[PDB]
Amino acid sequence: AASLQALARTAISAPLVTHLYTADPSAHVFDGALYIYPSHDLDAHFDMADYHVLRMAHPGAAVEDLGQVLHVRDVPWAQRQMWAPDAAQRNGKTYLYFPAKRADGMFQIGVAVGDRPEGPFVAEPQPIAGTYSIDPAVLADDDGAHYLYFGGIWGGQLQHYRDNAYAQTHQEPVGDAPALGPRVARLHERMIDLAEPSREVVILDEHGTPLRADDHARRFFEGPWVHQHAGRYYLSYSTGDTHRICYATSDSPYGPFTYQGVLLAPVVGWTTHHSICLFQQQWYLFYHDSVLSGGQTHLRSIKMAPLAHAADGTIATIYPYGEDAVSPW
Ligand SMILES: O[C@@H]1[C@@H](O)[C@H](O)OC[C@H]1O
Ligand SMILES: [Ca+2]
Repeated sequence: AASLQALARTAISAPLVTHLYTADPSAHVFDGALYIYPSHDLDAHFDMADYHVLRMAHPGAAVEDLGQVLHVRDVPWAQRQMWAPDAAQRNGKTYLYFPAKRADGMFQIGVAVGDRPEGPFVAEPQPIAGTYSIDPAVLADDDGAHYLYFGGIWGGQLQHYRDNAYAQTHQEPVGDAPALGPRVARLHERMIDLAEPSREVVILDEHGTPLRADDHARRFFEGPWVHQHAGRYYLSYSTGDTHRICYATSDSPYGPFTYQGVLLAPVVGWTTHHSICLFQQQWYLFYHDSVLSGGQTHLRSIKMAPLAHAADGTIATIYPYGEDAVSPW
């Protein structure tokens, strides 16, 4: 636990907050300010039960904790494990999208509605029909549509689904079979329903071939995020056991997306999760690691670092402890 100490010393970001553990940061600019919707790690395994909302009033501002806005006890369909959330706005309402586990052990995604971005949010009684697995991200397209992206394998259970239907004997593909991708569905105007069944998002390599299941350096693992820049859509995501946030580009929110490279090098703690958000004069990467907790994977803190799109559209790799650091993974 001294190799950990080198990384803390050269970390490029300090924890945005330290009075509670935070993870899975989803950043949005709502109503002139930056709101962050992270998960809330509890210091008792990932047994989170509630969400807070954080805010930066302006660039460089101190980070405000706007308090708890949703608890699993008010989510009647869910039993436990309030994981990586996201938010969207429409018609003056704010919607909090969140993955949670039913009593029978299956993850699904539910939504909660509020009249302000800081809530409080009133959760719908049933989960969103046609969703499953975890890690929602809702893209507010320039054209006025909203798209829901979701999925995570391993613990996230996506591997048990094909064409939106569960099977106990559905497993993660192996070898030369195409790796599973995240799901995408346009949202209905009423925002709490999908407008359509979800579709597979396909990630391609440099030769236009879907990433293979045995390509763990690049294949989708969990936590999709999409942002728009310079006329293209950027899909970014965690690769899980290779500990990277990678990204790919498409001219459509539906893909297919062509793999581009690594956006974030490995962080301390097993998981890595992020969002990418434009705030006034600067794009930022929001991410998390386990430095604050001394390396405990399930006790995380969110961070932010400035991100840069080059003229050719690529995004240079961000190294959370410096390019020189010995990677934690
Ligand atoms: O949603 C997150 C998930 O992607 C990860 O596997 O573990 C922590 C969760 O909050
Ligand atoms: Ca997310």
